[PDB]
Amino acid sequence: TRGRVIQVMGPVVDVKFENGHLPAIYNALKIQHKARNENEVDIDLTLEVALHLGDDTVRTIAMASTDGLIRGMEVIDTGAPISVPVGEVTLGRVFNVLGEPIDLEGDIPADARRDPIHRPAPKFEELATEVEILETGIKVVDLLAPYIKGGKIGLFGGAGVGKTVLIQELIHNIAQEHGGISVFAGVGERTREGNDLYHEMKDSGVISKTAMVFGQMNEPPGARMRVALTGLTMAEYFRDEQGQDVLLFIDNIFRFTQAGSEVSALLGRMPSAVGYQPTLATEMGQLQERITSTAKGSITSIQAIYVPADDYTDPAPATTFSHLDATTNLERKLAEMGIYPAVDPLASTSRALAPEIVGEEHYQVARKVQQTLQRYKELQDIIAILGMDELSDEDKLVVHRARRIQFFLSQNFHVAEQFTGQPGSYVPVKETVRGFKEILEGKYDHLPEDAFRLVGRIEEVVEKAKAMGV
Amino acid sequence: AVAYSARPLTDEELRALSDVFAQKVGKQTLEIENIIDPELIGGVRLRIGNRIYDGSVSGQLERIRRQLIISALIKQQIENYESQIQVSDVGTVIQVGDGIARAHGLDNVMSGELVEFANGVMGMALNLEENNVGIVILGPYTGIKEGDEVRRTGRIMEVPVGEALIGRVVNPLGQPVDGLGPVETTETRPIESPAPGVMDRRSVHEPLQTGIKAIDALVPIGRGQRELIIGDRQTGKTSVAIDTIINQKDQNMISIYVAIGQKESTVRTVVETLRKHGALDYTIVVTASASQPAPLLFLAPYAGVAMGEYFMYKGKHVLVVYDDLSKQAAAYRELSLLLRRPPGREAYPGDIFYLHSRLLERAAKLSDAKGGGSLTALPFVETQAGDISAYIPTNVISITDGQIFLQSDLFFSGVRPAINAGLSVSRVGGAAQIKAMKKVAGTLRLDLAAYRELEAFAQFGSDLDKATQAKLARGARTVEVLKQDLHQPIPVEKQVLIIYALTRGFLDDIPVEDVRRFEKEFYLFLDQNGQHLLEHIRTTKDLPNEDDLNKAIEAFKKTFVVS
Amino acid sequence: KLAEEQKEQIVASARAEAERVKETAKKEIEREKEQAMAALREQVASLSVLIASKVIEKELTEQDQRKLIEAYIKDVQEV
Amino acid sequence: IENARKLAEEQKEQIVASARAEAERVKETAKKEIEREKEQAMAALREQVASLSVLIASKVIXXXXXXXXXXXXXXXXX
Ligand SMILES: [Mg+2]
Repeated sequence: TRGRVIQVMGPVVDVKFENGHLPAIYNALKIQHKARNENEVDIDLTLEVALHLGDDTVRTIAMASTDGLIRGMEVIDTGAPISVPVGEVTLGRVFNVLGEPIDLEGDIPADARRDPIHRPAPKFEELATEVEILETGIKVVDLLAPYIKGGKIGLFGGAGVGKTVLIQELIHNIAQEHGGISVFAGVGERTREGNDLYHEMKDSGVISKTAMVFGQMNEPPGARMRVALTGLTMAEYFRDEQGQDVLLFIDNIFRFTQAGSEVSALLGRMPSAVGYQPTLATEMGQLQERITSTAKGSITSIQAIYVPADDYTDPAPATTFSHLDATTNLERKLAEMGIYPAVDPLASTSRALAPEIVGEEHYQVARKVQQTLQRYKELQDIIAILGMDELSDEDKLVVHRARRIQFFLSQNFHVAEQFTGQPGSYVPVKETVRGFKEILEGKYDHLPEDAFRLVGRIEEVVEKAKAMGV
Repeated sequence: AVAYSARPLTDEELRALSDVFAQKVGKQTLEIENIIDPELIGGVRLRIGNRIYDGSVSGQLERIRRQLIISALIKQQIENYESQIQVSDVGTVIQVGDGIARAHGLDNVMSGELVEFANGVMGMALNLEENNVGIVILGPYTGIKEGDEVRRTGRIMEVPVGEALIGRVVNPLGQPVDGLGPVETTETRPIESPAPGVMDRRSVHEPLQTGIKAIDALVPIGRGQRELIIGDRQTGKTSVAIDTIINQKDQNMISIYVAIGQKESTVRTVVETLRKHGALDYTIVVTASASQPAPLLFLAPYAGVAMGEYFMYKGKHVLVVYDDLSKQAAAYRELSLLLRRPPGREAYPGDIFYLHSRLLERAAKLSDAKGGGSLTALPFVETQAGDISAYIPTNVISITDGQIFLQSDLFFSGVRPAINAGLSVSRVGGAAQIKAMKKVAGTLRLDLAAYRELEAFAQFGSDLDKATQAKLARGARTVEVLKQDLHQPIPVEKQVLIIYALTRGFLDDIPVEDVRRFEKEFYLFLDQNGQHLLEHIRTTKDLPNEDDLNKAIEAFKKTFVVS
Repeated sequence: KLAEEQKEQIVASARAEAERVKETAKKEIEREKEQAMAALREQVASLSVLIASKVIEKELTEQDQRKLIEAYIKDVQEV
Repeated sequence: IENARKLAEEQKEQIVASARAEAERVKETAKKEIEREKEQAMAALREQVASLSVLIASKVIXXXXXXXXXXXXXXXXX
């Protein structure tokens, strides 16, 4: 019926039950205690079962601080894993790991629908047999690093390159075109940046189509390693019930794995290489296999990854890099010169850039642009600098078209219209292929470079140069 | 002792059973306790130590309910009478967690046996202690709780084996995962079986044609060899494997593809790629994706090679591909650490070299007395930042018969495949080649070796006009010839003829930017007016007369218009 | 005539693929029929188990006790 | 040449789509007929299974009473 506390060693607790009444693994248990005198404090705690040790004892991990616990307290078995609310009631609100609102707009009614946090991955016979391309509406992404429905993308960048603007633009474009929602999960990051993102999303207006879950540095190891699953189960409902295409953003996947190690040794497990838990790839696989493209809808996830000390051979980045399909690199150099977004065109990679996926025309145009940019990068540095400038023919034209193509990858976003009068554009992929091909052929070689700046389709560029006096 | 009955038993019956079992076993005196649990229906099940005797309803009844799934015929012939007593050797779980379990009992269980849990999940006994058994669970473990019951099956680990597996997708236990219905086989083969002996073999002479010019010319592979493909991620090794698998359409081979620790979406797309090219008439796919329990990932390669050996020991030729041998090692390390076995370098167990050598030594070429079959193995190993000094990469390099190296620098620039001939070796050598390829490949090897030294100094011309820019031009022409595109493998006669044209100085006039189109149009030309050189190479295995070859290449060049 | 020959080959390959698809659809129908037969048999078996349990419960146990004791004794003798 | 290849590709795609549509219609009709036959066989084989269940109980251990009791139990279960 009810268990009692045996040991309290940090974030790990031991509970003893009656014979033949042990809870299953992954269940949730509750401690609710009121002080009986001045030598006691009130307790409201949730625990998750981890191991069966034998002799009617189980070892559990706490979801909050364990200060104030007493050997002999009474524990209640809930009967099921952690359950979070799902549906339209979670749109525009902020939750914690247990599925409780941390804003001040009220509580979800107890007569709602709640889904468990742990479930198996979709089976082989109900996956997508074809690779499909996701239409974002950006120009550099849709040309040099296309995204995939149900894929995983690694976003590389930090401060001063503006990745929150890219996040908001993706949310807005996907919601407007494909009618999808977004879920943001912050896993063990700074609280200041979470507040900043919440207020930016409130200002833009993309909050009403997003659900936010936060578990950050201040929280125990147990809460940091079970918060991505709450966002995942909030997102899966829309794919499996409304048949939508959803986006899932993860603030730091690395922290997830890190949190696991912080409890592994306390559970009584021998260490593996570099002091990591023996069950590392299994945990990462059980997480990342639940986001796929089934026959109804799809979940595509953008994940930000921090590499410790820029060491890419560390077990955690090495394990998580085998699940990624594309990478998107944001560079400060392009942000200084006024290219928005600051996506690096020569360092962004994708596995969808192949003639059998996008097409022959797309592939040829993209490869021509890439080699032109590489030629510019090689030539402009060792030559034309240090007083070795020269004006060879076919080198005037190469830099002419390269400069006219580098500035056409910039775009005007809808979320940036609050600081700038331009409404913003959504450019399909055929249009940008046509525009880049036309620029490559030299048809638009008789215009100044200022016309190719913060513009959508190629034709609009002409109108710009019409009003510039040229 | 303990008796479970629907209703409590009479004293006379209890005494009779006690006397009967005391006489049968040979014990001094038995104290029999009975229960009144109505879970059974007018029957009793008895437990002597860890032995269960079952003669109750929902016992033998289920024994005929589970069987026969004519119905009235069995109901009146064999289902009416109990199918004897259901005897089992049981145990009791005492610890559960992380995918393993420990139990009390199972006195006569073997090492490596298969046990069945109460709810229907399987497990494999791997640690026989003095008073408990360590069991690794081959499935979901959240339904297993302390106090459960385990039973022995009596069979060492084994997999289904037959010709019905061709064109199907299965998991390491031999169960379909493509949803096309059951697989109808009639044989089994133990997963752990010995390798053919020293005197049961024969030297490797026949070639394995892949269709990739760089491999077929510089790193040849023979039937019965074990070649390693090593490189970082984002280098395209699965494409090499898939092209090799596709090329075997009319070469009388059976292919097996094992995917360990990959994504299910990528496995699905790979199977769909295989189906489109009609490569599912001779291929078997075994899959253990990243969300599966660690024992399945550790057991998949052995299942693949066990299915291959059945064809091997009947005179056929097989080719087995292992998607990653590092994921299997990591899974085995996890299992070993969870079972409290002493660790080693990078926490790997002591027998981690044994685990891979015992598997890779089952690929052989059999002698004429044993049939003449063969089995070729192509394991994959993935490195981080191009570091081949690591424990597993050095372990697998020292077992195989040579390695193929793929670089990440060449992949990004656009060189497909990104093979490096400066670090790739094949110890079988030219014995796995045809006479024409032997006569043609040496000059190509020497030319590439010469060009690789001076490739980095092309920025500074004005070098020795005699033999520096000539070697640069020859090397660039060589590098352009070795490029290729996804799918579309090339026949060996065409490869021989184009490499002959390159090495004899027939390509200097053609500029570097037109070499690919030149070779494509040459292939088109040979299909019409070169219909006898190809047949001569196919039938004789030696390249045709030099004067005829020169005249044919001279005739083609007059038509090819150079831009 | 090379283009026309390739066109004819592609058309014949497409027709062969269509025939294979129709055969696979027939095989899917056969698999569904086998699954339906199995499901019907399993439902019949479950209903039979329930009916037999009810009938056995309704049946008297005076002779059933002696018969069960004799059968258990015979089982002990056998093993 | 290129035009001939494009026409061949269009014809092949159209033929494959037509065969797929025919297969889909056949599969839908087969599924409907299979559902009807499954319902009819469920009823008939349920009566037969009640009779055979009385028979199996007798074998493990008049006919009209047993059949009526089995039918009543089946109705209660359903
Ligand atoms: Mg690869």
